[PDB]
Amino acid sequence: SASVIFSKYINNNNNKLIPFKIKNSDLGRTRYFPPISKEWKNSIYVFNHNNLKNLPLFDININSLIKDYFNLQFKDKILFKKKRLSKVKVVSLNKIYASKAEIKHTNTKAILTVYTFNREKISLYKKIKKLKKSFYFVFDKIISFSERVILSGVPVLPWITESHVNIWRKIIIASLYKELILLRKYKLRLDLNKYKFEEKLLYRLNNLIMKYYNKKVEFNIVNMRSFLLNSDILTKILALKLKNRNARVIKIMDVILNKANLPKINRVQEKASLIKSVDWNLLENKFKNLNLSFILNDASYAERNNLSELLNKLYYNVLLVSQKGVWALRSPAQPKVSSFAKAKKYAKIYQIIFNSINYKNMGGLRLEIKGRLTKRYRADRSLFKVKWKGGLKNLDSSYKGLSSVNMRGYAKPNVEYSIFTSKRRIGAFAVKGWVSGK
Amino acid sequence: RSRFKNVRAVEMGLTSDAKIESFTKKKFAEYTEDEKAALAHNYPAEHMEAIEAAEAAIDPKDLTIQGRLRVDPYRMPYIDDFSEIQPIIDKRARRSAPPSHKARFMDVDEFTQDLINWADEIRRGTGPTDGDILSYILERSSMTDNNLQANSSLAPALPDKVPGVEGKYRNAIDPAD
Amino acid sequence: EQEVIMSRMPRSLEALYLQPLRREAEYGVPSCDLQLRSYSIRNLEFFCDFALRAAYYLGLPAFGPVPLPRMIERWTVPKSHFIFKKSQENFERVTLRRLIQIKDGHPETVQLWLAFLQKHAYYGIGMKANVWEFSKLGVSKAMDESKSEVEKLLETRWEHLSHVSDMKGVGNFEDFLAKERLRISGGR
Amino acid sequence: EGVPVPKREDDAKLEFTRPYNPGEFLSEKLRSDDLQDWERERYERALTSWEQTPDDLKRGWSTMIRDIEQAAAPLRRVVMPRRSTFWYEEEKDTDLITNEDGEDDFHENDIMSLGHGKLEEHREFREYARIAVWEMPLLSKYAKPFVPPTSEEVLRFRYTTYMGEFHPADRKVVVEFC
Amino acid sequence: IRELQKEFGTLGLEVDDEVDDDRLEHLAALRARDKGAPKKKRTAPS
Amino acid sequence: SMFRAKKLDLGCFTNVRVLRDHSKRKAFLEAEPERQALRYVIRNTTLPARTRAVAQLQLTQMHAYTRPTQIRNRCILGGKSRGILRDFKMTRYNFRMNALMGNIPGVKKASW
Amino acid sequence: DDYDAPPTEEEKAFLRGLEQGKVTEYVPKLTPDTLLGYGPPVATDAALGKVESAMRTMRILGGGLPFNDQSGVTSDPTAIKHRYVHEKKPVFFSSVEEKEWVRESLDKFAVSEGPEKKTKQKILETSVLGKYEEPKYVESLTETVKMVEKYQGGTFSYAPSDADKFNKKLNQLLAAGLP
RNA sequence: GGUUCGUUCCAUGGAAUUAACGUAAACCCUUGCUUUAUUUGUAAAUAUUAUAAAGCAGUUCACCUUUAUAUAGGAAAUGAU
Ligand SMILES: [K+]
Ligand SMILES: [K+]
Ligand SMILES: [Mg+2]
Ligand SMILES: [Mg+2]
Ligand SMILES: [Mg+2]
Repeated sequence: SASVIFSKYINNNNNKLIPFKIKNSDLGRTRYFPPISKEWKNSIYVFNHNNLKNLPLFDININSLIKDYFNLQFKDKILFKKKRLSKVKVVSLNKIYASKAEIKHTNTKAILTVYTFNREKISLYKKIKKLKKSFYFVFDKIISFSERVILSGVPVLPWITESHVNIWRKIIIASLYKELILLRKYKLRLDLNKYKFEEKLLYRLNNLIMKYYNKKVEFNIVNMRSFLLNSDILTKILALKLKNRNARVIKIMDVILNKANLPKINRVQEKASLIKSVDWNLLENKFKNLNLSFILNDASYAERNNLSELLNKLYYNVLLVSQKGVWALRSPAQPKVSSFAKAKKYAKIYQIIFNSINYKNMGGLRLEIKGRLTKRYRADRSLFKVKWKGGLKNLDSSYKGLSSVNMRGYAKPNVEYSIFTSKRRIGAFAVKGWVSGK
Repeated sequence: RSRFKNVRAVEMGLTSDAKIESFTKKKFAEYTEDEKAALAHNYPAEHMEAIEAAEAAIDPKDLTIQGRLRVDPYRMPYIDDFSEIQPIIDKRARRSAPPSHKARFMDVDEFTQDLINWADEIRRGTGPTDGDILSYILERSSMTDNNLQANSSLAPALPDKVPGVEGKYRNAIDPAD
Repeated sequence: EQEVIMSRMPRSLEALYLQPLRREAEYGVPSCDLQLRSYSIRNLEFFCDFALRAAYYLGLPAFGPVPLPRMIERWTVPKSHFIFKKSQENFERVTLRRLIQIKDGHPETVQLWLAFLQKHAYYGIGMKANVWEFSKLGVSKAMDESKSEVEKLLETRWEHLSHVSDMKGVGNFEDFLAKERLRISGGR
Repeated sequence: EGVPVPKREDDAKLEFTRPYNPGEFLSEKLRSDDLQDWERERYERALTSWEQTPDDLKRGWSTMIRDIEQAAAPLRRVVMPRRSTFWYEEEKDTDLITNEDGEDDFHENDIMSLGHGKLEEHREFREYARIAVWEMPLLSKYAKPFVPPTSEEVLRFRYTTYMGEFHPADRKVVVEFC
Repeated sequence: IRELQKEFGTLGLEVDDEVDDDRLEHLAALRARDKGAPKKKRTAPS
Repeated sequence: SMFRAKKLDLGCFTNVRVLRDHSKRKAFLEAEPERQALRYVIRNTTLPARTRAVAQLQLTQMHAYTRPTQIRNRCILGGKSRGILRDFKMTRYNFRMNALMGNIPGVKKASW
Repeated sequence: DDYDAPPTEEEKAFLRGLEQGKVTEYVPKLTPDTLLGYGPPVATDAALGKVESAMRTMRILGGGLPFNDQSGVTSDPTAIKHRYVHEKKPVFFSSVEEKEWVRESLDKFAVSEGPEKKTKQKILETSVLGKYEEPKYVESLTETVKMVEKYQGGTFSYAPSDADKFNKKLNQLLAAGLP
């Protein structure tokens, strides 16, 4: 028989049956749910709150640790750069600009996101690319010209040991020392800039950051094309520019705004509202009875029983070649992939994903500078300049009337705000920056 | 007693149990011997073991009594096998080997030997071509790791013309200025 | 060398576009109570469907997701760091949670389910599971007889730990775990 | 100790101060200043091979190194910063100074940071859809069916887990019998 | 940062401590105008 | 002074009183079982009158840092002790500025 | 004459493969072994739950880091060598590949192949078998020491070391209050 | 000059055309309704309290009145809701 206590959990069965009701009311489309990691820097929930009270402080320790990690550079004695002695503090802008980190926590690991603007590669890649292609073609001849002379007798082999290769390599270096250094100077500087985003060096930083969270940290460094698509990177570039005593404040702001291109827009259609009307193309209104039994039981069309056929008429299938009704598969070490992965064309897929993403295009920009920014070394009144281009409004809600999801209860989902604090020789000043997405 | 309601099953005419089976064999029929063989010839062995086990787990009788359409905001907006890892829309793959903590940057001597070894590697198929010198500045390692192609943590880039962004911007600054 | 017209896509791929199927429990005795928590809903509402799918393949009849009462902690702080107290503002921290209850599930199969969710856990979600299991009397004997059975399953897993001969840094073994578990959990 | 002083004793000594040819290079090496006896024969035999070469080949080498010298000419040229420059306004590293033309233009190949959050959120959906289509079906091969408890199963223990977390309440065990 | 300079200092990499480098530059400026700290007295007042 | 570690072990905002309260938390951690025994003997009315009077005198000679009532939570960003929220280890103001910026997870501006 | 030719279509096509990526493979693999280490450390009758509570005991000795067999095989050899040599404490490797990476990265650094016998029994004793010390029942109230053990043995708040500091002071007071 | 809760809207001016912020919209709670989920909440139950994710809803329709014919407003327990 069965246990008595086992029966004491069967009688308590008052479950409510799933009714499979049919919808008789038209449904609208759901709001645009912005990403979750953009609300709070740490997307975390821990049951023991003792692993949650120090994150606001670690955010400052990790940020300063990532900032100094992307600023790493070779020692001038390693590349033979002949450092020019100057006690003055250098202000270099051609480097990697990183933003504030965003961490996705789990009970197993943490994914750290940071948007970088690599300005050091924009100059290094072009500089090394100027080296004529003949350099590599002419060098290849020295390898053949030196083997027929040094590694040969009368004008790899079995009677050629490695001891002679050593002396054969120094002869080439003895004549091409001043040239191999130039190439090596730019080759290492480019590779260092490349490894900072690879595991060759990111595994060392993880060991440092792993000591704060006690979990392996995976990186998601994103590369930015223009430094205006992130307020964190924007407010720092403008700050480093203003630190110079002779910096023209009002002029440095105009050169940055001039670089912020806004898309062409129709001020009428942009501000025009939306009329509430039922969208019969939505998958919720198309089939008011989502049960496959009714949908497939020859409701309107006949012989559409195959569930695959029903889905092909609703979603864009990539496996199909004609785009509808045909999945003809050929019938009778290399990478383990399907025999049609190359035939698949992700042309309309990209157009579906990126069209379902809001706040892509830049449509607003506001810069604020405040503090002691005079030129002379005396007690003078504070300064405050303001420049803007575009609007920081949420068009989808302020004009169209659509419902939006504000972040943290008050903040708009399309604006990014960041502040940077620095100091001149006379006092402190801050740089506030806003950036909105259309 | 059951967990669902039969209200949606009696309308279509599936009161009898035998009539419910005719709805599955006619609409949720399993793969034929030919389709199975043809389907196993395109996918590798590991990808096929997941399909043979799915058709045995998901029985067709469930799809008829409770099979519903997905209309939640988390469903995928398109159909795809998800067999491979795509360039842009998928997370970057990690199929490389771990680095060497004992390896350091190459000096003038080691740098030449690596450059010479590269001149021979390309001279084994004149001189280096555009595809070779370009694969030397961006893919050739500069450390003593035996030309290790580490796995990068850099997120995949976006298309050369992002849909929804292209076709709306005009360069304010003219290069002629 | 011929083209076979496939009649449909694999059921594994079609089921991804249908509501997560659910097995039917014959008895209805709860075998697990998974409570998911998060400060957002889009990650919690998604992982809930992902979990119900894994329970279907394992043969576990899941019930949920049940929306439990959200927890709201409130704080009212002054907007100023000084005298200006006549102006304050309210803050909060809403904790949205769900409950997936499994019934008539094998104890071991329930653990493979909980093991699968921890490996592929979604960021920003917390989990707490209560596992129920029936057992006979004389637990002391059972837990001793099952020593050789567990000693075999650990034969290939002992390779994880490694230490110098006669580890002296641990000292009193039982006291080490007690005071090291506090350091790992931060006080408790 | 005391007031800190600068550290100017930092400099890398170049091996070769001027371009040496195979002849002159081996001569200075074969000068017998610091080298092993048995190794001095290798350089010796090497110098004999070079001097034996015809003058024409020696001429080609001399002109060859001068072709590379001209090939690396545009790479060591000190580019002059633009008049109204933005990035090199105070850049003291002449290596990174470039023309600056079209370095800030937008090629419509990037979205804002707020868009990258919704894009990465899709890459994660596919990662889970790839798991629900290829890895989940394999869970059924190791699943076991539920069997009702027998007459001897009188106890009902409870164990609470936190799924990879250390919580002080994960040590309690609740039992209930009839 | 000191433990970051020692982790990557073995590879020949260098990074400036903008925080400490600023503290040292300010102390040097004070001495330039004779505003630095006095000599630490290490004996009772007498 | 004898409890102040000769090597600073604080990673948060350091202060004169922050370092003074951190030295009191470590002194009590080492003396809680010993201090809990004296408090147990003073209240045990079954022990001899002399045992309770001895345990009562030893508890008075304990250093102030050993007393748990001396411990007072402080802000790890500003070092203050007034208006500290236990759930965040910060003053009410620091909690606001970090909550609005999104540094404190889960916190949200309340409106209802 | 300072002109930089625009990137050619061949160069652009090459940069895409690096930045955007290439079509790599993906081999589905899911076995109880791939899940072993992530399970719930529950003291159930099923051996799967007990084998997980013995692994959780090895992660506590190894430092307390979670079980991560999917985030690389790197580590800090300098800190693992000190903990393994100068501190003489165990080390936990989530995978054999992470163990071989520490070997080839340190100059002649050897690690033991599994723990010792005495360490395997200490793990199974309390984590799996759960052999405790039943707190005896004290009848008379004048038994101070016997009554203190009763309480100390019935709560995980008092660790074996904390119970020593308590008993040391207690015995000192009882003996100092006698004729 | 009208109108509007409102630099709201309409008309007009021998000078206007426009951009940003506030405003408005939207947001959170609350209200009616639909679908979803039924445990730890619910007597039962064919699902109706509660819990909480999404969607819809208003001054919308009807009635009365209405300037320059351009923009609208009124009625408030005995029209609907
Ligand atoms: K119940
Ligand atoms: K309701
Ligand atoms: Mg003075
Ligand atoms: Mg007007
Ligand atoms: Mg408003």
